[PDB]
Amino acid sequence: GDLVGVNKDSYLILETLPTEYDSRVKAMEVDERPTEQYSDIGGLDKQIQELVEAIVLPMNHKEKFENLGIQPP
Amino acid sequence: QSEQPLQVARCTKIINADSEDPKYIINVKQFAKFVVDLSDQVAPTDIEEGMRVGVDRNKYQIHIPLPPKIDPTVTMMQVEEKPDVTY
Repeated sequence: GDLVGVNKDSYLILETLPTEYDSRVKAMEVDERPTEQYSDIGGLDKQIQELVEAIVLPMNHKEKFENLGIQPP
Repeated sequence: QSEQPLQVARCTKIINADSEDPKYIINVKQFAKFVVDLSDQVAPTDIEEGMRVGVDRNKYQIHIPLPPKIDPTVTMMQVEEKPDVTY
């Protein structure tokens, strides 16, 4: 399972190719990127913390989790 | 006869392009993927992914670009006419 250039006549592999990945899947990316800050919201701060606290932190802080011996949610 | 010396081009579905140069990478349809060159007449931009493009049949190189499918069920219901029912 590895994309390869193959000269049509020869079936001699020319190039290696990147890799498979669905055109239906790629549409799952995010170029425009929303612009909703948090203050946009209101009243959701309980979980907004949680929201943050389950991704941002574990992402921008993986050395803190183990320094308390844990694992991130 | 003018457009007989013209051309056909099998449509293609682009998997994606690559850089430091172009070579666009593509799966046609009933056949398969060919990483193949693109028409000289189309910049390296006006050819975003997921874009049914037309492919110099034999040469197998991007000949021209195009637009997207919508099936023959969504277009079959675009009203064309208009129902006479004023306020």
